[PDB]
Order: sequence, then structure tokens, then C-alpha cells
Amino acid sequence: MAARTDNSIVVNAPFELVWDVTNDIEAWPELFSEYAEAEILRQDGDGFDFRLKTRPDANGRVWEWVSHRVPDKGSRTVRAHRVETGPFAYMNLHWTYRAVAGGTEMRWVQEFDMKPGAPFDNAHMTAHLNTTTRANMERIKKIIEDRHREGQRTP
Repeated sequence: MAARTDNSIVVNAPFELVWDVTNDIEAWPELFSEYAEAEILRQDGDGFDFRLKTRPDANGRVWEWVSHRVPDKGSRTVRAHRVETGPFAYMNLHWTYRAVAGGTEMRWVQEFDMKPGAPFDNAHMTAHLNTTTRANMERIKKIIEDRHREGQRTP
């Protein structure tokens, strides 16, 4: 009934670095290939609201929306959801980090459902999100590992 994506990847670096990089919202435009802009609108208490402005998609359209995000470094997890759902009836995000043999494993899970009349149906969006998510996790993994390996020669 409800759409879902579940993707994992291991980053060959320590939790601290993996966490700090991925949770650096201001840097997402250089980390993610889809976001042109990312700014925190407000930070009240734990969670916070941020705006995302994507780059022109495969159809030349630029999207922008606001989401609420609540990072929990202590539990090594983060929860988020779109405030301006747009074509989505709702979109929930859940990231976890786990120490494993070789580095830090990142697991990103999405829970959503398209609005009746949206350009995409649950099936097609699921495929689209898996593709973009996998591409982003691989790019982020590379970036983090490079920063990590750099600090091993100064040391």
C-alpha cells in the first residue's frame, strides 16, 4: 500500500567523519547531485527546518520545498519528513549509521505515497528514488573516504 526504499552502503571511514559530513546540510549541494541549494531556515531545539532547491531535472524543471529534520547523534540516527509534500501525500526519511568491519554503514530508508494526480505513481517513483539514492550514496562514500585518506599522510 505504502511505497518504500531501503538502501545501504558502507563508508570506509570513522563514524565521526561520516556523521559530520552527511549532516552538514549547507554542503549538500556539493554532496548530492540533485540539490542546487540547501539552507536551514530555522533551528529550534533539536530538529530544524531547511529548504531544498534542486537543479533542473531531466525535464528542465526546478523544484523547491521545505522539510523538517531531527538528527540524533547519540543514537546514530536521523528522522526527517517533507513539510511541503508537493506531489507526495507524505515523505518520511530514516537514516541509521552502524559501525562495521571496514568502516561505517549507512542505511537510508524512505516511506512515502504519491498524491492522486501526481506525475508519478508509487511504482515508478520507487524505481526513480532507488536509482538516485544509490548514485548519491556512492558519491558521498567516495567523497568521505577521500577526505579520510588525506588525513593519513600528514598525518
